[PDB]
Amino acid sequence: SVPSQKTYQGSYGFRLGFLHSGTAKSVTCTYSPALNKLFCQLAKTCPVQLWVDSTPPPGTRVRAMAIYKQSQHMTEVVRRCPHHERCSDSDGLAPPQHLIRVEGNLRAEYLDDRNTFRHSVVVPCEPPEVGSDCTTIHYNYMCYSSCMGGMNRRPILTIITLEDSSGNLLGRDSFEVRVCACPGRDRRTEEENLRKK
Ligand SMILES: CCCOc1cc(C(=O)O)c(O)c(I)c1-n1cccc1
Ligand SMILES: [Zn+2]
Repeated sequence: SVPSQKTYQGSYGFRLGFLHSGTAKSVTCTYSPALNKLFCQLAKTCPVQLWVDSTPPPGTRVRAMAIYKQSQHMTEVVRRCPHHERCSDSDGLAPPQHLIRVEGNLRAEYLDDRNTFRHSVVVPCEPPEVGSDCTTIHYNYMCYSSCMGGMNRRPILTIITLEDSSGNLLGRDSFEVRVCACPGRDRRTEEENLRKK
């Protein structure tokens, strides 16, 4: 099986937002709207905004899951490579096999699906802080796209789903991710490739 990636705002008008970090050599996380693609360094903070048009009910949650973007790999579970799963960099909550972690939220829950074996991380929805119009989740990606025996240079998508208390779908959005040493340079390169095409 393969999780759906269809964008779905749903009844609450759910969608993602990203900061405008630029493409300087020093940038650690940067989002390309033209590519719908996040470029980030290993284990660095990736701020992802959640936006809604109306308030979802108490108990609504936000889940993140990675899948391979290419159809011929979509049924393979995205996991950390044989090196990183053994490097003992745990935060005490994320299983060492999980690619995606949530940073700084003790209510994050990590799921190994008993039927699909896919990994995901889910947090309770919290309303924006006073003076803010959206809520931000801080994600970390714990392997490079190039890691041998893991992603092995294959592109991935992150699927973000808004779910009710039973796990039923309320909204969905997604973005491609490249985890790399120089996200600013790679974003510039890929945007230029797109322009040349
Ligand atoms: C279910 C708890 C409340 O959830 C929200 C409420 C509001 C609001 O304006 O009332 C909001 O703007 C957002 I963004 C969320 N939200 C947090 C994560 C996903 C959606
Ligand atoms: Zn790795």
